[PDB]
Amino acid sequence: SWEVGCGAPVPLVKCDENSPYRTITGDCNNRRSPALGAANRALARWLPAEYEDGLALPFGWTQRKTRNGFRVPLAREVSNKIVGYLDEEGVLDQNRSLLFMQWGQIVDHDLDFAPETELGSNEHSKTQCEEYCIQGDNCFPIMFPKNDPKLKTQGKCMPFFRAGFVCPTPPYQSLAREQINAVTSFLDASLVYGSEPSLASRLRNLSSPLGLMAVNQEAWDHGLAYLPFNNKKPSPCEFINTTARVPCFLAGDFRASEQILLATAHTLLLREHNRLARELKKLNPHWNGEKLYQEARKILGAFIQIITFRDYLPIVLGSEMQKWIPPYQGYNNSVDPRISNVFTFAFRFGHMEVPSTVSRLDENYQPWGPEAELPLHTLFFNTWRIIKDGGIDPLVRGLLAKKSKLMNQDKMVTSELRNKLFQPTHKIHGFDLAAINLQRCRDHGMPGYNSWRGFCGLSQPKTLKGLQTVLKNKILAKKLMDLYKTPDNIDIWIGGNAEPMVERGRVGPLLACLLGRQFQQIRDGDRFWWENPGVFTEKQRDSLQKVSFSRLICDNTHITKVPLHAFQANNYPHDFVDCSTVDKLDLSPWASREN
Ligand code: HEM
Ligand SMILES: *[C@@H]1O[C@H](CO)[C@@H](O[C@@H]2O[C@H](CO)[C@@H](O)[C@H](O)[C@H]2NC(C)=O)[C@H](O)[C@H]1NC(C)=O
Ligand SMILES: *[C@@H]1O[C@H](CO)[C@@H](O)[C@H](O)[C@H]1NC(C)=O
Ligand SMILES: *[C@@H]1O[C@H](CO)[C@@H](O)[C@H](O)[C@H]1NC(C)=O
Ligand SMILES: *[C@@H]1O[C@H](CO)[C@@H](O)[C@H](O)[C@H]1NC(C)=O
Ligand SMILES: [Ca+2]
Ligand SMILES: [K+]
Ligand SMILES: [K+]
Ligand SMILES: [Zn+2]
Repeated sequence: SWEVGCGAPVPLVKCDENSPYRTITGDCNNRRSPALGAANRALARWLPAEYEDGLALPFGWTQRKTRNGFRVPLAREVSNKIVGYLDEEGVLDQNRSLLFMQWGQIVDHDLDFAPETELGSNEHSKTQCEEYCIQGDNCFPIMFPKNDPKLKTQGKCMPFFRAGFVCPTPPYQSLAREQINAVTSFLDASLVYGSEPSLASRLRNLSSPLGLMAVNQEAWDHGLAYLPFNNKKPSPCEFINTTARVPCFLAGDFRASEQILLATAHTLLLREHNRLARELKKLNPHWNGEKLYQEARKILGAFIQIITFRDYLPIVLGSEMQKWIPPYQGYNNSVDPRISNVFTFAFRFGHMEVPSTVSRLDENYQPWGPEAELPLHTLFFNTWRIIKDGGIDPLVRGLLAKKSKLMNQDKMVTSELRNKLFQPTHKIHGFDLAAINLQRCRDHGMPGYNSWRGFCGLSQPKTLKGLQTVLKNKILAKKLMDLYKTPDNIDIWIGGNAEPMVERGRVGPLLACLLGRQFQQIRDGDRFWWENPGVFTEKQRDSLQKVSFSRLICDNTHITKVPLHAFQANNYPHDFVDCSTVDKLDLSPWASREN
């Protein structure tokens, strides 16, 4: 039996098929298979799921059951031994701005989201997990190893809930557990507009026929818009400062307020949509709000597509860019547009690019007041520092003039993320992203490192000397072998990130292959790809080729000096030009005359 039966919690719809606009859900992109790429379906499997019991139990569940006759090391143990480091001196990427890091998380959030199992909506199951560290059902807690400082200070574990899976009521037959992607697999600005019709409607300005996205009515950034507040309570953004009591933002994506630079980016994108809609109302005063919303949405979509493929991927993939993403040859309806389970771990390379501090800079790119530089951990679920402390302009200057962290085999993930992460359900700056990433690899039935090396046509190291040669690093290979005993058991997230970077890139070979193939598919398999003939006119495409992140800032802030190349390391003033010398988006080719 072959089964494409099971996928229950989804909006059902007849496909228009002649619409010039994407659906919100991602449905109807592929005409032969309308649900391919749509939200709230299984992540694609490039390799079959690997579970302790072949169905659903992750490796490390049953203390006793081995992986290939070896115990899997505790997620927190791998983190402590390998992923941690003390000295932030010298850690920064000398040719990547903070914008590099930040764009990664933006693209990631557009493509995939595997939300944790709910069921704990006013729940004692939450209690049995957080308080008593009791493994069972969806509680798969991260146990602290012996000697862990957090033993003395937090408890025996970090609580952890397993990712949502298709059929919370399956098809009754007997298959491996498959995690849901709650967002559209297409690069379509879903993190702005929503992947769900109901939310997408609530986000819109339906009071005026002007195709605008709803803006905050309680607060402004010197006349420029903020996202509306999420009024769902209790609010983690209120909790981190109950005096200020500034809630999280309401965005097309649940995660928009996770950290202040991500919230900033979401603000930049919402502003660009409203500016697009107003400029298109000027050109085409006969266009209704629906037409305005879709045409702006359609441009903003291509903008993300263009920045990602022209500016971002080449400086991630380096020498491997052309190998995996050759020049476009048009829409191929046989290409799987869906995001793979493994992709959602490969792209978490970004967690090694986040540095320990965030700066606010003034109009001369100097420290903005006495508390300019803040530790990252103070900025998780932090909206009050935007609303109540200078708006987004000072944070955007930091995005341009400050640097991403470089991935370092000895300095992988800053303590701000490894020890002081805040989760929106919980009350402590006490969680470990690197431990959560390793736990999540097991939750999702990820094959091992050598499985993936194999998939990518790379040598599979089986011995100490073998791993040393792949990693070009004797000590890291050793620490790995002592923890995992065989490279076969190395969880894909630490495995891929352990590899030294390709020439001119910021990931190693295994990650370049996994990311390369996914981005080749998200392009080739996308009927509404901006370069697909008929999606835009040839002239609209000439206009679009001129977009830049620098211009988005010029058009949606009060910053007047910006670099030409916003992703490379730029110092003020040598590398900054006045905004008037930056190419604009010419919207004249969107003019629509009935005569
Ligand atoms: C301060 C910066 C960042 C924070 C605080 C952060 C935090 C998180 C958290 C809490 C998760 C969920 C982990 C789980 O339950 O499995 C996550 C997932 C993920 N992150 Fe990050 N992250 C950051 C930056 C980045 C960057 C720069 C990228 C890529 C360049 C990235 C890519 C991902 C991906 C792919 C996932 C899995 C899907 C998802 O985003 O939910 N993250 N991140
Ligand atoms: C929806 O759109 C309307 C019209 O563009 C917005 O109303 C304007 O808001 C600005 C700033 O608050 C005022 O200076 C204008 O005078 C307003 N016009 C009217 C007719 O009131 C409105 O705020 C938008 N709604 C939301 C929730 O974003
Ligand atoms: C930074 O990297 C970009 C990547 O394309 C390159 O164009 C630029 O010349 C590099 N500058 C350096 C290493 O100083
Ligand atoms: C909370 O915000 C107020 C301003 O609203 C500020 O003066 C204070 O330092 C903040 N407290 C914390 C805990 O961040
Ligand atoms: C389209 O993709 C399929 C599946 O990857 C491949 O076999 C085929 O050769 C491609 N067709 C064209 C015209 O590129
Ligand atoms: Ca999407
Ligand atoms: K997979
Ligand atoms: K994320
Ligand atoms: Zn201003």
